[PDB]
Amino acid sequence: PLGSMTQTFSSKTEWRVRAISAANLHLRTNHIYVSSDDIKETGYTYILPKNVLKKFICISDLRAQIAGYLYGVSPPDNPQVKEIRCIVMVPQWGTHQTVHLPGQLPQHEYLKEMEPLGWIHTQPNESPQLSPQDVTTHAKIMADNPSWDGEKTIIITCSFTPGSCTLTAYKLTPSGYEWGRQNTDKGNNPKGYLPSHYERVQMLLSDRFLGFFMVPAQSSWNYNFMGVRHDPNMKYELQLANPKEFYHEVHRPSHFLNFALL
Amino acid sequence: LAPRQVLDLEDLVFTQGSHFMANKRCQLPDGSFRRQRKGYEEVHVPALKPKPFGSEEQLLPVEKLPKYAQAGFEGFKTLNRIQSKLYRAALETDENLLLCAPTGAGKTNVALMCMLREIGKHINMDGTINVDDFKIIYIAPMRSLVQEMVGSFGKRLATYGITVAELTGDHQEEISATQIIVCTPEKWDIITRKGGERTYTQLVRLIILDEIHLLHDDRGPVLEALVARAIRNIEMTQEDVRLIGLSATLPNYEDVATFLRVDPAKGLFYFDNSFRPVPLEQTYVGITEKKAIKRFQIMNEIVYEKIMEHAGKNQVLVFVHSRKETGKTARAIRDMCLEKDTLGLFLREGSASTEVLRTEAEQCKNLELKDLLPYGFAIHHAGMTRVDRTLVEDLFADKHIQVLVSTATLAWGVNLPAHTVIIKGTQVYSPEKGRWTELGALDILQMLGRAGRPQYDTKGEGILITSHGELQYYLSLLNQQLPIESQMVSKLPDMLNAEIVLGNVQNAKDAVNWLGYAYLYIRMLRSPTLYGISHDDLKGDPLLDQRRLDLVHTAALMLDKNNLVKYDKKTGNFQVTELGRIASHYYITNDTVQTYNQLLKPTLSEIELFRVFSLSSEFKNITVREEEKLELQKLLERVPIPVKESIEEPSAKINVLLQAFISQLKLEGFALMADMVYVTQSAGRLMRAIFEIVLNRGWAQLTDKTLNLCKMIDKRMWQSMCPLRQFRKLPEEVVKKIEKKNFPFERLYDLNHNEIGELIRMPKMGKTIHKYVHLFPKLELSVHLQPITRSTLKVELTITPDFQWDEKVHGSSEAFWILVEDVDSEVILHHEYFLLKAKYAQDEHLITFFVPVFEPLPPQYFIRVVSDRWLSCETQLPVSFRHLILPEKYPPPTELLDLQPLPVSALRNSAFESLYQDKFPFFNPIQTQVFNTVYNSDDNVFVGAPTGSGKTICAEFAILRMLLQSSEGRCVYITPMEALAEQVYMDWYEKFQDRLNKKVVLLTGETSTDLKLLGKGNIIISTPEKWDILSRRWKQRKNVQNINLFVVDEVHLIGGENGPVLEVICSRMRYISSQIERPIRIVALSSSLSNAKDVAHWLGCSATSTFNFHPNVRPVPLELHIQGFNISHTQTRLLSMAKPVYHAITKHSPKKPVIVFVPSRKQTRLTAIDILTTCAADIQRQRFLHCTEKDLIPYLEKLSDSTLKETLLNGVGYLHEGLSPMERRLVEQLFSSGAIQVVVASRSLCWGMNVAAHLVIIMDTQYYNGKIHAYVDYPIYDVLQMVGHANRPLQDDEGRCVIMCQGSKKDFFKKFLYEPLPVESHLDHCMHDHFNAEIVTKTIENKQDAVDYLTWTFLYRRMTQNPNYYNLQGISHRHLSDHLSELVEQTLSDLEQSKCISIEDEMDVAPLNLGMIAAYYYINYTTIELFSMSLNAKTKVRGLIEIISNAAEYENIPIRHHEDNLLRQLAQKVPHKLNNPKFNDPHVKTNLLLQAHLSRMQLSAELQSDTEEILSKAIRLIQACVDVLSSNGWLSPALAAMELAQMVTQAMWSKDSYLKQLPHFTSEHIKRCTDKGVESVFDIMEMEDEERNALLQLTDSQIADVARFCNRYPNIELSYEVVDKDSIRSGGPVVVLVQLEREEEVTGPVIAPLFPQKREEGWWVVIGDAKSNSLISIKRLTLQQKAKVKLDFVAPATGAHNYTLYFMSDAYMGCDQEYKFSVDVK
Ligand SMILES: CNc1ccccc1C(=O)O[C@H]1[C@@H](O)[C@H](n2cnc3c(N)ncnc32)O[C@@H]1COP(=O)(O)OP(=O)(O)OP(=O)(O)S
Ligand SMILES: [Mg+2]
Ligand SMILES: [Mg+2]
Repeated sequence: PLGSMTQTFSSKTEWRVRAISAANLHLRTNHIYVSSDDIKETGYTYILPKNVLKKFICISDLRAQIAGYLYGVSPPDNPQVKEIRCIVMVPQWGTHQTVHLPGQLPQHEYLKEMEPLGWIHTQPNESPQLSPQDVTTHAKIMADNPSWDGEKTIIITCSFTPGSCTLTAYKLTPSGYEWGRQNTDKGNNPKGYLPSHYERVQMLLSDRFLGFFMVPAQSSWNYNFMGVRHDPNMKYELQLANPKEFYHEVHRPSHFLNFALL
Repeated sequence: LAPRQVLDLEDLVFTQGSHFMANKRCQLPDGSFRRQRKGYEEVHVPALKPKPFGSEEQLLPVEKLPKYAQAGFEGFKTLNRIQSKLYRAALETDENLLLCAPTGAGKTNVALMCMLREIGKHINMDGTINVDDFKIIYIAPMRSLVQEMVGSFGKRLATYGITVAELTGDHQEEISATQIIVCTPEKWDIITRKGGERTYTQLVRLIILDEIHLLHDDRGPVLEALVARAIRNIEMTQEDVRLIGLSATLPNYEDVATFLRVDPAKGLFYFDNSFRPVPLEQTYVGITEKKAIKRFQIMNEIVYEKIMEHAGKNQVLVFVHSRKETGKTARAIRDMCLEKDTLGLFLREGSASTEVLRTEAEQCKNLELKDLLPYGFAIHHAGMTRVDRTLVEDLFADKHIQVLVSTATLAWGVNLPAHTVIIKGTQVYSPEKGRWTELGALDILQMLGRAGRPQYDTKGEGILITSHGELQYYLSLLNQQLPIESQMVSKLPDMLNAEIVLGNVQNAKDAVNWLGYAYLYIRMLRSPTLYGISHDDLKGDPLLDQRRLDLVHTAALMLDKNNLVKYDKKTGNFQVTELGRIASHYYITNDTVQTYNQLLKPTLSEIELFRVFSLSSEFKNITVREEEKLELQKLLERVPIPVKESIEEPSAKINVLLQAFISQLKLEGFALMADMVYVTQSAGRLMRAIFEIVLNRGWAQLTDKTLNLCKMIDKRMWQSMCPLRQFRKLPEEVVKKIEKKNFPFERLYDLNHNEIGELIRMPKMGKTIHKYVHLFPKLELSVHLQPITRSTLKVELTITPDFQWDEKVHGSSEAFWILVEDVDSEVILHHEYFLLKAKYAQDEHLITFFVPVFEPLPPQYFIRVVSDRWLSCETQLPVSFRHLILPEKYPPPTELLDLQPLPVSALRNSAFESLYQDKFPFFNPIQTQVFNTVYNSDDNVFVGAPTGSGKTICAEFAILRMLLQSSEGRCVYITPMEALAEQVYMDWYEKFQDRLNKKVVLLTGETSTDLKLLGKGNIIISTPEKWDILSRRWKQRKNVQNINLFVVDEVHLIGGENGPVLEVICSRMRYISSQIERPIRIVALSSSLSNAKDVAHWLGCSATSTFNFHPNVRPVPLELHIQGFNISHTQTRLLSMAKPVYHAITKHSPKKPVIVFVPSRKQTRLTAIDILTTCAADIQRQRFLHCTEKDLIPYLEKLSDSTLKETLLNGVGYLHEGLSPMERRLVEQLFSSGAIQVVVASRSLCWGMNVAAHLVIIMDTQYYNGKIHAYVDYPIYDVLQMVGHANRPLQDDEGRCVIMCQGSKKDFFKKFLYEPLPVESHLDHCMHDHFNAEIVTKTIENKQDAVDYLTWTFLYRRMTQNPNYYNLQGISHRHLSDHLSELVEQTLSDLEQSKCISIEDEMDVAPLNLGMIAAYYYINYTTIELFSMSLNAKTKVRGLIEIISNAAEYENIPIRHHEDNLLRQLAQKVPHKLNNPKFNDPHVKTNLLLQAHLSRMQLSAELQSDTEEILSKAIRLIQACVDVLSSNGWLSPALAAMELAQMVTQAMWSKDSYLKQLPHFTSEHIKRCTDKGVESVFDIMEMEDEERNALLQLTDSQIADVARFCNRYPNIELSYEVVDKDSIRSGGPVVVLVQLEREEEVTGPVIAPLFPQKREEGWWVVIGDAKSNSLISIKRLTLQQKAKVKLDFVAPATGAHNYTLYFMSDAYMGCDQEYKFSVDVK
């Protein structure tokens, strides 16, 4: 009836479409918005410098989440304000739902006189609620690291809203910290997850000061093409340098060596 | 020139290029016959008869040639007919030549004869030649041909010492030490396109254009560009260059001759095809079959039938058009033969050449060749190895190979003729055209020129096969009937831009002039209808003026639309751009750079970068063929860099082809492989152009991406590949899995040699990989941050190489890029090129640059040093600002009080008021404020005010107060520049000595001549070091502490180069004032200082006495404009300022005088002419001549410069170092008179120029340093001085000055010209020579004293206000001591190692003899240390001259190698030879300049002023060794040095006369008087007056000059006695008394006209016997009428010794007396 062998399949890798899409991320850095109305006034006010935030958007991907650790201090006379001074990129991989950081926290001389303020991460879709997995990730970090106090550390989400980027920031609750430790359900709606597990914090973008980045000494930060070489127990040290974009050549050496291989 | 049309250039283009056929018909020689066979038509042309001469034609034997040229014809008995008719025009005239002959006639030797005539013009007496004077360019069309010429010409001229080389310099020494450059037209085009202050084109005396009929090819316009550029540059410079054209015999050769400026009656030589070496029987086969595959085998049928007609009888050379068809056809017509059993004709005889053809096809190792070589056949192409190709031609030359299939490469680069030549098809794939096209005309003529061995064959047989429709073309080409036309209308925009970038074409009329030199223009005049010009139009325009301007107008618009040029349609002017320069310098078409300018953005992807490259117009003809889309789509699915565009687009194909080439993928499509070669061989310069664009724009991320892509294209590998494979000799099988073990490459540095073996699981590759890991280039970085202000940061970057050098992988150099990036790695704050030379591969390198900072101190900056060549070779240094201590903000200035102008009457002194009352009525506001503190006080005062604020008068206020207080008070005035001291001297000598009858002096630099003037003068003017010499002896000199007033001018120069000396002397005057009880008044003057309070406290001036004014209170207001300029290439940027210089004159001062400062002397005259032609094009000529026509010739025609006369006649002068002092004075007078409005002064003259202007223009702020061969920024102190000249108080309401700078230097000048200047100390880097002087004078006796001495310095005050600048990390008191003690510890440790000082018990220091000599004569401790090593007991004049030369004092004044040979040939002009001298040292440079001055050799203009600087330090160094030799007890060497003192003074030798020092003395008077034998100077003072015109009588005054010299010739009476000759013991008190007497009084100083400084008589009294070579006692004295000397020695035990008394001078020769003792020991 039908003559088969009619048409031949042609491989169309999906990472190419995202690589082309990642090259236009710089346009979103001119229109970055912060969730405003809040409930307000109270906690610490976290001030994020624009230069590292724009760089954090440029090195990311539209669907695979990336994360960086927050470090900073307070102004000399104003303890209720937290200026974010450094973002640390560590070996990581992620999905559309979460990221996978190692167990070890950043440890370096430059950061020892700064206090950790939490972590910032991207996500594809703007959401009204903090991710239940973000609550689990933040709580499991607090359980293993007493330097992360629940009243001092936050979770900044950089949502990809069409032609823009929206920043909302949350902190954990004692109820949220307690449930996040026990949670072994990665599903998008586990049992026990409630809106009572977090609150919003006030966040301000500033041009008055500049932050800086810290990246792995050897290595790099993006392991989304080398997930085998990523392990939760992996160790790493840092250097004072700016990070490479997501699809930089050093993050996907197999694409360059397997193409050259005959 | 206004009503014109815009043309369509592409409609004027000959599309077929070289295949264009201008002749409508073709006439064939007698005996031709066309034959119609089935499928194809044959055309036969019989061989031509070399019709037997006629008139005189003797073959010229090389014995008759000029003798110097016979060595180039060694191995040749007699020239052929072509060379013999050309040899006199070639060897005996400089006429431009054009020689057309069939290929093989011997045109190469005719060019060799012109090359020999050029070589003969520079043959020196030595036998060798002068490599400097000349350079020869041989332009060959093919790269393969260029290489053969390098060997041939190199061997023929090897006996001359001539070097011939091809491209070795594009990749950068390139061209120098290379007298004959062989190159392609394109290569010479790009080399001469980036014309800097070069060392190439000006040395070019001869250009040979071989195969100049290339003009008809698409590459032809390159030859038109070369000739036009050379010929037009001839008339601009009026320096001749000889052009030689060698062409085939084709029509329009007379137009070619007009194009080369060849006189047709002298240099035109045309020889038809009858002059072929062997006659040629031509056969042309034209196929009518149009279907592809039947025509394919028809072609394969005609080749076989033709091969069979020569099998066995003749070798046959078959040409095809690929590296693949060479073996494919050679097999296609081998097997066809076996099919018919038709090889008994080739081989098949058991011949003596059958086994050799076999037996060499086993040591063959070529698979395809060994398949074919045994059975007669063979192939040859570039893909085969060198010995493989040399194999096939060694057999073919010995007549062993019968069938050889090759391509065009063999025809060009090898001399391999065959009896029969077959051209199988004339179609070749062109990737540039993107299609198949016909063969070029040059390839056809070269291949068929190989037919017929010029010795064997009575005839050659050339067979050409092609399509029937191209028969008429190839008959036209090979039978002298294909005319040569110009293909230049296509390339016109790109070539016009190349002349705009060079500066040769600055407007439309320059372009019309330039176009008139093009071969297109000559062809347009002769055959206008071929070039779209009606004869109706040609006479409405006889010389095609309107037509050329239309072409230029059309071309200029295209350049303007693409942003290469700014075209001003009204004036027709052209403005150069950076984009236009990059297009010219990188050989990029103008459409491509427009695409780059449109799409390049700093946020660019690697995806878009590859896409932008694929859109370059060089690939405009590339298309995606349907038969290629499958292989292309298979790659698009796997490429590492994604491609957005569809495979339908040709840009996607170009993109994939580039990615495949980097990954080293081999493709299948024949077009794809050739298309890949074309895109990638263009990717080099294309991507290198993109790199220079984004680098000079500061785009950090894109610069890193483009520079990497450049290296990935060159190395053919991605970053992910392990960088070890960049070593080609390293096995490609170990790297295999070193990549696959996923671990960083930086880990192998920290491992041994057998750990790498187990980590990779290959212990056999132990040390081999460890070897290359540490051969990979690697640099370690360190910084010392030095804050200047709170907004400007100075950085000293130390680069330490951390890799072992190897020439076989690194070469002679290794280049890097230094990049300074901001916080976000987004903006390049600063960048520069860094070159690690092999000779310094193990030394640390220091780099300094400025960087802006702002005050919420950024987290950090980054300093990357990436390689220019190596992939994955980079070191980034984070520059943290966490612990950076910024200096404090400078305090507000002292307000300028609104006081009423103070009249000159306030001095209240008639004689004092008499010095100013004429010049001006009232003092300026700045002189008014300080008046009471200076004139009515003794407090130390600091006056800081801008240049031109009248600070010279306030210093005079303190001088006049000193004259009131004491009658014989002494003032010492210090100014940092000698040029300033000479002008201050001229002013103050007239005001204080002429009018008020005091004594004003100017220090010489001669110690003893100076010392008198301090006791003689009331105002001593001196430079810092000329007062350091004097004040060092202040505890022994009373004329140093008696000083009432010490005034130091321009004290802000303590931060400059020679600042540390200015810091020591004033610090000494403050310490001297401490020891005596009467303070010495100190007045400090400076330009506006930000840290003025530091200088005041350091100089002990109270707050109310410190006047810190800022630039805003300058008396005459200063309007400062700072124009930025984008171009990073200096010569192009200087061009971009030419018209802005003129436009700034008309805008800011069209009426009042203007000074223009330019970087170099050559630029002075260039811009002076540039201003004039712009004024003439403004039809405002002679606007700058406010004087007249004739009142000026009483000033003109007094100069040697011809251009200086023309410039002044139009109102513009210029000043530079090369003009004689009389010319500079006269140009200044015309400028100050208002006669001339503009003067162009060099940067070197900004300190010694006594003229001012209303407007000053600083054209650029850099200058080239000849030593380090790099551009250096103007010191900020020189810029302040230049701006100071824009100030005329009683002439102009304001002052204006425009500073044209590079864009990067703009904000720097804004921060340090509008704000006051911060100054620092650098005494910590110049501590040794001063510490040694204090050890000698016992001011420092221990290490605690050294710390105490430093507390008196400006350095001590600054290292607590700005600690990081001096590498302090805290202003603690202990951080100060540890810093001061460490400086003290090393400085004294260096001195004692040099044996200058002695240290006892880690604490006490005491001077040694070496240190006492270095301090006494002001010599570097490093110099006097090397003197003791070199000098010994047997040194005379030739060793003294040797080691005095290589001293640290002479080192840093440049070495120019436009004189590498004069000094090589002056070494061949000296009495004393050198041992293995190499003429690369600024020290051996002086050694021969010293020998030249003693030889009285006039060398060059300002080489002489260079030896004036060598002579100013020679006497002090000679006396130093005199001290060294005598201290060691050596007699013979000391007296030889004591006579070179008088040798270097009178410029004579010991071999020479004594009467050589009398004035006006003729040359040969040394033998003159030998007939009488009277050579004494003695004589010539005592003869009788009517003949005491002894021998010679010269004028009424030239004897009165001999009279004054004889009257001040030293006539000294010597009385000597040994006190108590009868009471001497064996080692007791001994005393000898010598008494001197001047039979005279004294008539001023020594008479030495050949010596700059005026010296005074020095004398040595010497004792010691010459038998033992022992000096026992020596003393120095100055005579002056009568004096006695005493020598105390020690008796040498017992005996009867007899010593010898020497009395020697240091100035005159011929007075060294000699008496011998009368002793008696007991
Ligand atoms: C040698 N002569 C000249 C030759 C060519 C062109 C100009 C002059 C010239 O004469 O002009 C000088 C000065 O003679 C004069 N001047 C001073 N006081 C003045 C007053 N109260 N009214 C009016 N004019 C006054 O104004 C210029 C400031 O020159 P200076 O004194 O050198 O200013 P500086 O601060 O730069 O001193 P300095 O240590 O750099 S040399
Ligand atoms: Mg030739
Ligand atoms: Mg001054």
